Amino acid sequence: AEFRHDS
Amino acid sequence: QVTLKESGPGILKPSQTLSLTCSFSGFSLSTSGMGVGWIRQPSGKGLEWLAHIWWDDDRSYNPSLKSQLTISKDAARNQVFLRITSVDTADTATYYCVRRAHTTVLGDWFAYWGQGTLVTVSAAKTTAPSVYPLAPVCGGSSVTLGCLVKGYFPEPVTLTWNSGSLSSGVHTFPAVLQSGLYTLSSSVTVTSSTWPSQSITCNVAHPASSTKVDKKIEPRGPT
Amino acid sequence: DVLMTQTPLSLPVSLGDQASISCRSSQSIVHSNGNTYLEWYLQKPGQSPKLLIYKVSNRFSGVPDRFSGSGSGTDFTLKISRVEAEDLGVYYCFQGSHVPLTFGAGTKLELKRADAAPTVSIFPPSSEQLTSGGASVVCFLNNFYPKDINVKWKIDGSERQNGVLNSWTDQDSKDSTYSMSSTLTLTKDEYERHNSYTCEATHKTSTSPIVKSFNRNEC
Repeated sequence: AEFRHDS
Repeated sequence: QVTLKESGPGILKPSQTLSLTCSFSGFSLSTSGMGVGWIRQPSGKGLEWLAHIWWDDDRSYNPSLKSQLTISKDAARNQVFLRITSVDTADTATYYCVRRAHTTVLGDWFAYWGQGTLVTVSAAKTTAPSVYPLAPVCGGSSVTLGCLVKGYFPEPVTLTWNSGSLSSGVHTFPAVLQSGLYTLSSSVTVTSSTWPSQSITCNVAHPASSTKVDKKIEPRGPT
Repeated sequence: DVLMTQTPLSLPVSLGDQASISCRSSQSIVHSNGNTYLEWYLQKPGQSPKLLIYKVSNRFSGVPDRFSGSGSGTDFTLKISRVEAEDLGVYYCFQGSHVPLTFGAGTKLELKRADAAPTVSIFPPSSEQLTSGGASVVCFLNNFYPKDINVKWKIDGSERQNGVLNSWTDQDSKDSTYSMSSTLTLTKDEYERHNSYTCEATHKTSTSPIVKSFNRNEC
């Protein structure tokens, strides 16, 4: 899965 | 100012559990958007990401190492921890603690790195090296001599030529493993009129075994 | 895993030259939020990596404008417009969009200098080692350039592939050359059962190997 980043 | 400082056990044996600590200042892991994590690097090799832990307890792991890794924190004490079970020799590496945020404002990148803590995973016992003179074959403006330092643990050894007075024309090679012990060599090159007429000695120390050896290089002969 | 592939892995350059390193990802590094978390780091010996470029093409604070990053999706490039000695070291691209976070293998930016043939010296086992039951034969291949080199041991004329340990210096701070040490370790029994010992160096400065040998029985 994606690593955590806002937006 | 942001600082991160890793600590670990220094040396542990294969199959044991590695317990790393990261202590930081200049920021707080209770801040929304903040995270702190671990990356490692075996000597002479690349960088491998291990894990990251977020302000809100969301933990992210390298899936290949999931069975061995546990990341945790203590936000109040400005610490993060990494536990690696069942270490083996391939876990020998420098372990870096790094900050990374998940918001643009707090810095979504690895800008801040600790200086790293070296962890050596070995079963080896303290072992003094043998020191051997490398004299040229029987028999042209220059001559090359050497010193072989074989079978020691832990690192390091120090090696000079003539107590440091012979500095030019010296190459000391990085240590390498032969099975579980290290071996190192050094060469010195001088004009042919210097040796054997003038004394050349390799000075080798292995502090961990209190070894200090001065080995004069003697020319080979017919007997 | 998103594999980050850097080309070349070693890049010799002269001071003042332009340098360019390719980084390709096995899938797109564009995150769902629209950002591309492609970073470049430089690591110097004895030091932690330092951030140079983030989001493909933004310079980190204090990074000189001779550094730039470009590209999109899966295809990225780091460029240095005029290489300085301070830029020498190992460059890593990195993707932060997908778990696991992954770095490229590292590209070593090294200094060009004139070709130099290795000086090769061979050393029989010492009296001291022989007394203890071992027999190491050492070969130094010193002060050569370029760095690519191979060593081959022969015993009684035939290649000996086993029992060899090698060590390589980093590029020399003073003369920009490289050196290598190779050791063939035998038992004293094996050393005493054969006679001709040969170290052969292969390097671009010669079409044939440099050969150093000795005969045990004559030592």
